[PDB]
Amino acid sequence: SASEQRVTLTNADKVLYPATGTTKSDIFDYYAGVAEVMLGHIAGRPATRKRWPNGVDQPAFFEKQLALSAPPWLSRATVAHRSGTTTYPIIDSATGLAWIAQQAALEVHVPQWRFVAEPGSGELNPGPATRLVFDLDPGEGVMMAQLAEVARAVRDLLADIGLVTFPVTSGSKGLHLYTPLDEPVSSRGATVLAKRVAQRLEQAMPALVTSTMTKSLRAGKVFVDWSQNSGSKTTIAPYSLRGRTHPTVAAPRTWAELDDPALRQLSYDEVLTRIARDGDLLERLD
Repeated sequence: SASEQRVTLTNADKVLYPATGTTKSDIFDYYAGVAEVMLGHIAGRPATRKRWPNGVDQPAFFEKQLALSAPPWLSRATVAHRSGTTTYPIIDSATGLAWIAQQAALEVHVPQWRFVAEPGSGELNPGPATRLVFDLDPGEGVMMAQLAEVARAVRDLLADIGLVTFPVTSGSKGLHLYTPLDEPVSSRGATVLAKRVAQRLEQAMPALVTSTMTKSLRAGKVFVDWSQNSGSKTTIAPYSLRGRTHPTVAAPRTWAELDDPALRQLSYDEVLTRIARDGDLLERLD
């Protein structure tokens, strides 16, 4: 079969997280374990990689274009940006995630739009936003209860327009909130909508929330970042590992989980246990 997808893991024993001894083999098994739940949320999207060839204590790089050296069987599609054109991989199979692991691409980042097959030729072109994302970034001195209250407030504003919101702890510091769209809208449109939500929240709790980056207004506030809805921006994918000291994950959570004052980021091993018990908390997102 000319279309047969195969990935060979090399250097299985290579440690990619020196703090914890987490190896390429660990990562390979992790992305295998999460494939079923992860794929639905990255399907149809251009996948930006961040790679750490010798692990998180060695230099890393983002990669967007799909190199010719990559497997020919990977799906791919082209985006025409201001300074040229970029052809990205679309990860849409378990073996694709095996390639991500083999690449030491600890991080997978995707935008909030999907490629759509053009009526005539079937050629893939960027289509509408399918969901909104908000990145809630806690400023200096902001506690969990404040960040949670701000998340619940975003959720409540969205609920007023009959939208449902899903939280995902970023694995870093952020809390991301995703909301699937009832009706399709351009990324430009999605960004205007998300901005309106953020500014409305800022009006409602200006002591606790900001909708702008302005850095002297950041302390003591949650920055409700609406800017990642831009079509040219990309956001860490749910279930992606993070290239951080520990192998934490962009982990879906329940709303009740956010009410825990001891809320913390989850490790890859915990995410696997959670999937086995509860399945995908983001089932309804995509």
